Amino acid sequence: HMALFQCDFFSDVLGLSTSMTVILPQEEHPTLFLLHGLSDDHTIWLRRTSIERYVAEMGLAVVMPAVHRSFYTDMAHGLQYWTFISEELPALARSFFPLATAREDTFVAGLSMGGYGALKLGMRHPERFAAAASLSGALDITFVAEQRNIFGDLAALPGSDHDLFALAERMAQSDGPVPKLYQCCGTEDFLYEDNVRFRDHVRGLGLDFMYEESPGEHEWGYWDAQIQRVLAWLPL
Amino acid sequence: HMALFQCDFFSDVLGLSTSMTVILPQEEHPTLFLLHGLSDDHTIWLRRTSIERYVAEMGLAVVMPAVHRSFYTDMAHGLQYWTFISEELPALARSFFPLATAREDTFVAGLSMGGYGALKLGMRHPERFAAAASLSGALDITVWVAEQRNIFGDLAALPGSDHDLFALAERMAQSDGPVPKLYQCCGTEDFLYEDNVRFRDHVRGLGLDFMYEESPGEHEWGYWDAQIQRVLAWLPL
Amino acid sequence: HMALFQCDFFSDVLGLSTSMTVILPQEEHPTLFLLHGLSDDHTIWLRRTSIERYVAEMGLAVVMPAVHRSFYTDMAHGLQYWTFISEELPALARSFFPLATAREDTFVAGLSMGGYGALKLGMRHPERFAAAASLSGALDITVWVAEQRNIFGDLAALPGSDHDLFALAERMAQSDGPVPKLYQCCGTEDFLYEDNVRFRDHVRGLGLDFMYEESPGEHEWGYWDAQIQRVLAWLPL
Amino acid sequence: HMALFQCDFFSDVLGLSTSMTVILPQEEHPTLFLLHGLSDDHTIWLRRTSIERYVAEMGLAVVMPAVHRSFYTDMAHGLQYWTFISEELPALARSFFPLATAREDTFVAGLSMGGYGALKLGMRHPERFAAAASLSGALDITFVAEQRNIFGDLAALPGSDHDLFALAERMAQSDGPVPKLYQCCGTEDFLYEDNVRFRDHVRGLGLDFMYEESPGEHEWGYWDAQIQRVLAWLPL
Repeated sequence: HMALFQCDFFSDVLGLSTSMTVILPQEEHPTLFLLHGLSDDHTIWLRRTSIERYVAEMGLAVVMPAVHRSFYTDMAHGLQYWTFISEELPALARSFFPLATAREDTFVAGLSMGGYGALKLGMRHPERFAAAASLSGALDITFVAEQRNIFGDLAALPGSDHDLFALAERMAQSDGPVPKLYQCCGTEDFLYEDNVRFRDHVRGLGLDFMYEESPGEHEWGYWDAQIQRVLAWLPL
Repeated sequence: HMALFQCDFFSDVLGLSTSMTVILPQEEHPTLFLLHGLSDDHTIWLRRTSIERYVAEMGLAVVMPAVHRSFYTDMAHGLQYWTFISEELPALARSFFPLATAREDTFVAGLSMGGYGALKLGMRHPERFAAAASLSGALDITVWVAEQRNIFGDLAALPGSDHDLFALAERMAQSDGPVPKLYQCCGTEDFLYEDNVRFRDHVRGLGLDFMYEESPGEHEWGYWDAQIQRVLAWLPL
Repeated sequence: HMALFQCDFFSDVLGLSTSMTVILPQEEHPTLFLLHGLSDDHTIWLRRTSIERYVAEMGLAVVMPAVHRSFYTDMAHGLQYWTFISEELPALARSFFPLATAREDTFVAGLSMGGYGALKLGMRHPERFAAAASLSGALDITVWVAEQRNIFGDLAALPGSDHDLFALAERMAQSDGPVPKLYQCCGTEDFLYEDNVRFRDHVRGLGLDFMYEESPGEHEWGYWDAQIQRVLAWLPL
Repeated sequence: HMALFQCDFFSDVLGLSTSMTVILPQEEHPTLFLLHGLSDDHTIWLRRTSIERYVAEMGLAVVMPAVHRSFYTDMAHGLQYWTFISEELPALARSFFPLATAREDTFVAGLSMGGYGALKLGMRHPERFAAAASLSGALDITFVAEQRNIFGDLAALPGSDHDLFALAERMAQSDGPVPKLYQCCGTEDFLYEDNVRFRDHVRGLGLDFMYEESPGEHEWGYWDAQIQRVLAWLPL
């Protein structure tokens, strides 16, 4: 059985009462941090997929937080959602629940915006994640007012620590352990062309990298199917 | 977009504070009452299937209540879960939410125990349901024995009783009044498969029109996640 | 009995899936929109007070939404939380639940940030609210500085603007149209006490009829739990 | 800050998916198991009192489970709610959350039916609880169909292991550590006379026992006030 937790807690980093959904195996569980997309909250994975069922025999906890429309970024005009997602949230989840801390037992995945977030986490903090997966990700954040609120000076984005293309090259230069990477996209997604460009870039860097594509749009039926393939791929 | 409601309310019939999950289309919606199985609560359909996504374009509300381990029965030793499910619960849902009341806009479906409950509702109150569907249903109800006695009372009196779907089907076969659209499915490896085949053969021999489907499967949520999509397409919506 | 609803719904104005808590009397209910403070969400009123009990005999619904750290403002750098709170949210609540629309049956109240929001609603839309109440409100809005800029834009342009409750009060004092019942309270040890005294003196000098109350207290929920009972008794219900 | 958890989990003892509400201090917390009354569920304490606020500075976790209309009893015709509340539930809560196991850090309290339940737990398992409190308790369960479903043969109740009057005498004969006991009741409660009888009985047994009464009915305003006094009395 999986136990389901709707958690209403305080974030000191955000200065905000907020929520997350956690599923735990019932008797230091390896943990998948599962990130939502643009306009989503912490409830969408549970509602629009059968994620709880898919993990049921894996001995795997899943943590599903909320980051509003932040692109997992410490916003130029907004709250500190990167510091939240990369530092405070995992700490809070580990303080509440019997979750692993070891890199080998820690994974991250997300769709769209959360695919960007997952790869950013894996590549900025390779020492914290064994695997990072993007589903139909917004993988090129280079460039309107909302984007400026998130990133600030848009012209400063290429080559920055926000730029997954540059982050991938930096991670590939590490000599320490780095996460395995997974990327998928539906071939009719508006983000498909960005995905192809990222794939062609990241696959030449000597990384442990898996790409998949098939018919699909920016749509939950596609992610319900694909998340099962991500789960099978996790180095659990 | 569908709006999701976790509802904590009081049941006068049960004398108990309890809960249900409701999903509503966002702008008198036709409503599917979607019943849980044995050991489940009002959260299982949302958790183990993508039901909210499956209904998203249908203009269909879904009401998922809890009845504990009652088999949708006014228990001989327990609470009045049949009066709750058949009378109070739909009234409460309609009082809270912009839900239809008309027979033509009212449907019920369930797995296991809830498949029994759905067909019981459809055959006891055919005037209230346009359609009733059972998925891997516990369709023959004739520590575990003690629990059955708590639910049904004298077990020897069950055959032919108003609890017995086989008897209810005989009533329906002779009815001149409204008969709901009726659906039955089961996985061929389910422990309840034999009971399902016996119920199917019974209703078919009576002339009672059912859509019957079977395919490989056990008593598990992968099968119901797939099958509920077929039930949704089949609803006379 | 009151029924409790945790509602997860989509806001088109915000472009965001979000949540609210609603309590409904169990059988077009008059409705109190009850606003949270700075750093709070839609759950705090239920958790830190006995609001559900306090309204239980009033035939009054309560809607408790979330606006993050927005000060109920269409942010210069952020989302449109004023259009959300003043337009979309009441519409959504009324679409989901059997809530009144009439001015005479519509009230708003809030603490801190939400007291500012309540009085902003009452004074910008006096035709929509029979009453507006502020509890320990942040009634003068003229890292923290950067956040204020994200909310309000050019801070130097705030005095006299449509964000400025002092200016809105001047409009109301000259209005021939409907004016809501208005309430203001604050604990005498609250950091916001001085701002509250300045707002009180301003509106009193204008002739704008407020019930004003003060007593020992800080910016904390014990005080609001006590004071919300007085606000409830004061509502023109 | 307190973090709030709505927990939907499976009970093997009950054979049932069920729920509880838990509040945790935010950074082995001592834990108060806080029991609901007749017709209540696991949500009523949070809704009708300010319990979360009252415990906010205490370093105290609160666990609020659901037992339906069972009187915290392994029912003669029903489910095993005593085995659930006394064995499975605390184990599950301790498996999910960072809660203490030590007797010295474990307390129980409840209103009505849950006051009966709390004292039954304290007196049947003195080795597990440092303190047990009843608020407007249904403290005399001696004797309709529902009562028979709960207790079975009603004539067998006097002197039984269901009978708090007898349990109190048995606990007072223990030589090992036993919980401090608290009892209160509103003077206009229908249960007042039963409470006076229990008080007069239990206060002559050499126990650590505190009684309080004041005007009140079987009503949440009274319990909102009284639970604060219980919290101050806990040997925390």
